[PDB]
Amino acid sequence: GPILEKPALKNPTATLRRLLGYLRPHTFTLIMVFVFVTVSSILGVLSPYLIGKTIDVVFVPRRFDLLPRYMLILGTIYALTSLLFWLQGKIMLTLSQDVVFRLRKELFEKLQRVPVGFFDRTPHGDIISRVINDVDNINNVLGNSIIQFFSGIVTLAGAVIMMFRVNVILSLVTLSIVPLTVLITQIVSSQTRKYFYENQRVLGQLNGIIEEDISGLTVIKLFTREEKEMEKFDRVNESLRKVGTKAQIFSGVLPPLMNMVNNLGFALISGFGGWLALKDIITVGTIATFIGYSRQFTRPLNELSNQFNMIQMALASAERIFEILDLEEEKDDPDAVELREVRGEIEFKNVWFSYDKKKPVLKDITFHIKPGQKVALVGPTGSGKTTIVNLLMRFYDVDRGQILVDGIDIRKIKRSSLRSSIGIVLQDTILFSTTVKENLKYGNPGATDEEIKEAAKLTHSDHFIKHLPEGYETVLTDNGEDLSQGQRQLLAITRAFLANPKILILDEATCNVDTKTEKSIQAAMWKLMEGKTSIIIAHRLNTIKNADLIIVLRDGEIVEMGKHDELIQKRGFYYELFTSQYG
Amino acid sequence: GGGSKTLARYLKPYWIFAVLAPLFMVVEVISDLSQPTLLARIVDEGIARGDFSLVLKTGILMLIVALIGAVGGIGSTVFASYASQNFGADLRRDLFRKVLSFSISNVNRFHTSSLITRLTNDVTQLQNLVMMLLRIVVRAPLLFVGGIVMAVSINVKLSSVLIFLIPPIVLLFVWLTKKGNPLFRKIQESTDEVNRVVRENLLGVRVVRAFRREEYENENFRKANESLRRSIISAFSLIVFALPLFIFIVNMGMIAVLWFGGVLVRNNQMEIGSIMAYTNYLMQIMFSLMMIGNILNFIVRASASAKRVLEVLNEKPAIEEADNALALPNVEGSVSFENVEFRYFENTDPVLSGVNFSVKPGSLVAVLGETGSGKSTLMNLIPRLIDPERGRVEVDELDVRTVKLKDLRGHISAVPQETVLFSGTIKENLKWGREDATDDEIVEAAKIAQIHDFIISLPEGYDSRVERGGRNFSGGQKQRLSIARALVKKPKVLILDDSTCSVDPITEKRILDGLKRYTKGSTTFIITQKIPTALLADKILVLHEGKVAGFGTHKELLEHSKPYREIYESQF
Repeated sequence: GPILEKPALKNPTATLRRLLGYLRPHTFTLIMVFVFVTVSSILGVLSPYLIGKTIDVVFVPRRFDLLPRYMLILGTIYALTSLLFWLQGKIMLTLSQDVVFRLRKELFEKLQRVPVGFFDRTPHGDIISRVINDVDNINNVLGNSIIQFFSGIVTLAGAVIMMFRVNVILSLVTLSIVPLTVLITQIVSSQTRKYFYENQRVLGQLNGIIEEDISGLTVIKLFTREEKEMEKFDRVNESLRKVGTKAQIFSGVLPPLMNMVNNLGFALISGFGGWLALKDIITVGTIATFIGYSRQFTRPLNELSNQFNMIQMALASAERIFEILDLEEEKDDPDAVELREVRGEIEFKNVWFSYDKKKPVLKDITFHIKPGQKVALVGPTGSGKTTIVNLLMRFYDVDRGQILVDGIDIRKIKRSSLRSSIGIVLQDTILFSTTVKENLKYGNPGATDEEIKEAAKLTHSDHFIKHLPEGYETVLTDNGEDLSQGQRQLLAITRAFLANPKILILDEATCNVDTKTEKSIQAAMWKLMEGKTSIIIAHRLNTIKNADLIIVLRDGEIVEMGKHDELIQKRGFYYELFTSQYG
Repeated sequence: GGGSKTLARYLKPYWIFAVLAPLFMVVEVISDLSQPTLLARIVDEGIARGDFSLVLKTGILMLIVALIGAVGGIGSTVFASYASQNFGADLRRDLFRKVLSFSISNVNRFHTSSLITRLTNDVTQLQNLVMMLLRIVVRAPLLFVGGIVMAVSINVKLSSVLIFLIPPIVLLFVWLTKKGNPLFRKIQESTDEVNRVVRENLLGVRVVRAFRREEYENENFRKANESLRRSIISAFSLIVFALPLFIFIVNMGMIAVLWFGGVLVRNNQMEIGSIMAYTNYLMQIMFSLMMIGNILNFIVRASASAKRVLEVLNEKPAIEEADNALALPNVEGSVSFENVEFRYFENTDPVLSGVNFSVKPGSLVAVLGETGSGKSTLMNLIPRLIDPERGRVEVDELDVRTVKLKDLRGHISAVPQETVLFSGTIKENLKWGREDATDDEIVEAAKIAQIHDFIISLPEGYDSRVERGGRNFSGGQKQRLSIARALVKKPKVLILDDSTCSVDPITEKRILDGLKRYTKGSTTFIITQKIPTALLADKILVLHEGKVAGFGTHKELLEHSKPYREIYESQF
């Protein structure tokens, strides 16, 4: 509705020019239009002038032979007017719908390139919401409010130029509503915005109480809170009741007030005009023409103010969008090497990592994993074993220290090669709204529809896949909502198989998993891990026993390291972390 | 069958406001329809007759009419605002008071997302529809019809032209509507797909980036983006055509008023000024008609909301307390299930079936099972949140159905796996069990729950600020904050769901240890799928596929209960 505050544009002219570059390849087509609006706007201010003549010429001196000469002049001007409106709109449609097609491409690509940090820091909704609105604001102004503004400038000056060269006295009588219109509109537009917000406050509070109470309804009854919740609602509703009224009056008094200006105009043009015809100073046709300009000084003036603000808000939305297009992207340094076929050894040398750079997350983490070795990562919430994953795929970079796979530092390996030799299954697995086959194929593009079946067989997933309504071609709508969590985990495992990595990071949940699938997924973990280095964030007893190393973690520090029997025999933080679990 | 509840009840106490509105509107329409007539008379009786008095007097008279229509229009906006607002409050309050009495059976019927959108969006949609009816559903049809009557009264013969301007437009409107409506849907379809693509590339950035397949999503986004460019360039090419066509006809009928009006002045039937007037009334009919066009398009949608809002008021509460129900001063805490058969939706398979067990006051039973074994139905059955199809649920060998709910439920605390906190301070949230609870009482239970340390590491500690739904805290912090809030209640039955598993840092075991110390004189169920979680418990109820598999200790169960061996084999 009402705008909150004028946009804080960091040098608009700079962003204006850059914006003025997106519509450079269609300049000729843009200049063609800008003269259509012109002649359509002029032809607009003409018609009330011609009807003045037709009255002065054909009607008053009865010369109705001259009639069809005039009614052919108008009748064609009309037809052209609606011929330009069509073109100066249909042309603008494809042109403006083309500009924002590009920005969608460009934005979405930056999404693919920008650090995983920008995603991790801000909620997903708030970014789509603000981007998609800042794009619509660009589209709307471009394919409407620009030409709607410009047009009304012509039409305004046009209808004024003409108005004065016919008669000045009357011109000063009718333009004496432009002081009224602007005085009214602004008074009324203060109160509206004030109350619009005052209301938007109380009301958003109300929907808070509403959305939150419906979500945790279960919890409201369990505690008997009904009367108390009711009273909390009630107090906010009687509040809303009083403001919503003030907000509603003041936002709907302009049309009736604008009509009042539209009729006061029509009465000075009839009262002075008709008293200027008695003095033989103007003609009746002349009166009819100014009636044709009376309503050209109210809403058209209002459409002018609002379209300006809409442009202004679009310039700011540009500046936001431009900045997203200026974000740095991930680049593989020119020296970056392709991964030589190694069984994959990993080594961290005194690594320190902080997300916010103020609250340290990892401290001096040092170790070395040799090929074919299964390693276990144990520790509480904030242990820092969940942060390891992102540093081995180099989604984030190490503040101090260095990581390296097979000797070579990760920050000097190709991000493309790196992530191919390293596969990954997470607790929060991700599937796609495509068919089943498409999901499993995703890891390996050039996969056959036999390897998919064959590799689905080994990992126990092929069974339930063939029991799904559409079989292997079952669309997983809403990302597998109609699937058992075990089964989803099973599928996510099978697709990491086809990507045939030489290093595998794992993280298998156990919580909404039925025991039956549980036997299946742990068997599949097995077949996935053989012939592969496997660092594991384990939640199972059957993997921390048969592990080849166990790095116990705490406060982002390495408290212990060794095998099962040893770390129990040391009776340290592992022991507590073990015996107060499986004891 | 359905319900006889009707939104007209809510506008009824404000009927004074609802008639003053359209009446103050007819004042405006008349005031608006008088202006062109007084122009013909200005010329056809005053310019063309040399009376300055006439022109002066009917010049003044026009001002006085123009100001009246404002008092009219403003007045009709002040009143229809009072009416539409009051109405909205009242319908919204009744709606909320309905969702407060709903049960789990009800909040499953409408989905919970929908329930909200009705209680918010729809209440405002209807609130608009009322405002609309009371002012421009009176304005637009009077200006239309009134304009025609004036036209005809000016000169019956020229009116014939109305039968050649009015049907082409009404055809234009219907044709657009029947042909535009499926294409704007086709826009929403393609918008959705763009949203979908962009979302999944944010939700799953870490997968597609890892699988070196970003370009497949660029290919996947192009299909969305092109499907959107086409669905819009089409549906908006109609609009961009209809409007200018509409203006032409409106303009082409102007021609028919000057042409045909040129012959009526000749053949001495029609004054010159009455042609001027006639043109104005021609306009006031043609744009008014267009307003009526826009109005209907609003009605059909606003219509849908009135259906959904009516549903929520015609829904009946699935859990009713008997008129002569027993009060429960205290509760010992025995908990028994005779032949309970339970099912959430009347289409699926029984989540429970012939479930039998009994628990003595103060027991610490572990309700072990995998997901789907109906273990988690306990939470919803013991406090009467759902009634079972067959079987009784009993608390203190009383049937649950037979006792006052505020009594029964005030003695049970549940700690569901999905938890919800409410906008205020933490100390306000925790006192949800008892308002008269003292700081020490609150801290006692916060400590057992393993959260007093974290809360106290906050700038304002207990008086720290909780944001809506508990969005500011972590899941595990919500989990324990919910446990601490359960424990302030002094429940006689206490139901915790150790499922899902989130979260544990070892501090889980610390909680169950501290529970023993205060469940002293209180029954406690603990729904888990973890064996070690079931070993602290004095006894283990095992559920498998809705039937009880075994009710006893680890060793007994290790023998018979084939489900329990199988589970035990999965974990160890």
